[PDB]
Amino acid sequence: RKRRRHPS
Amino acid sequence: PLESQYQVGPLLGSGGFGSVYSGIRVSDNLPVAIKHVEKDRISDWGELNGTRVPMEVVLLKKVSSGFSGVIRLLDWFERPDSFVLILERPEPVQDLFDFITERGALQEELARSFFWQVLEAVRHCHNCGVLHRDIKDENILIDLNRGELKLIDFGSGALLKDTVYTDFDGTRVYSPPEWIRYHRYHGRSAAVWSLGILLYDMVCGDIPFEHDEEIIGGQVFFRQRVSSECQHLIRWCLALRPSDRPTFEEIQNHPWMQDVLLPQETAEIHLH
Ligand SMILES: C/C=C(\C#N)c1ccc(C(=O)O)cc1
Repeated sequence: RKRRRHPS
Repeated sequence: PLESQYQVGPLLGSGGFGSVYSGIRVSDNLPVAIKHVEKDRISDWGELNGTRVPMEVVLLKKVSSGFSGVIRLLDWFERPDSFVLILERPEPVQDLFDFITERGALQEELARSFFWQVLEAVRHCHNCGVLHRDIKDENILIDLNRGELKLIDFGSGALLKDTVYTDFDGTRVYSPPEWIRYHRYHGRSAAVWSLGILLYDMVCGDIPFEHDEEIIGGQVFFRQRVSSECQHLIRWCLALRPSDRPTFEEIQNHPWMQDVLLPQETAEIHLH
């Protein structure tokens, strides 16, 4: 599964 | 003069933290992080004296003390087009996002220690009049030798108030359903929601919700084996109605939170 960062 | 008081090194994290450069204070070889913020990109402004500074500087100064749970602002400078923030840099360090990516879902004993430290840090912020508004694993640094967590990046924060917030520039997938639905929230209950997202993240290896529909839907599916006590705390933090969420006191008195490891024990058992 694709885990990613998220911009603020 | 910044260029005289600090030896400036290369970019840190290749821009992933913003324009943050490694540095060393010449006075005592203290490792520092040198963070640059463009005036033209600053949303909220504050006052220090009549000095007009980014709100981020105001908030960082208010939480700056001996408490090690928040990043410490050592100094700051104004430039024609920017502000420069000098932060005390722990070493060696890894942020919690990368830590979880590499380790997967954390053992509950380790998640408990980390979560407890974040709770204590957020309590410190609130006691100092500061609402962080961007609690997430990306904004948490782990001191790998001391086992101590540091809250970073106050650039979305605000002065803590008891009245309603109608603006928000933090991370949407950590924001609460009342913000998605109504563009309104109160600070403490919104923080507790983001802490539920964070705790799920630690014990499951990724955050539970990616889409608005999941945030407001009110269903939490556990993809990893998680104890009933931990599931209960997570679901309580992720209550749809803000008044149904626990206070910080209720979180730290929760049965899952008892018998936390000390930071040094955490480093020796799980990090060394
Ligand atoms: C290695 C990264 C940091 C250090 N030391 C750091 C600390 C604070 C921030 C921040 O507050 O934005 C950003 C990066």
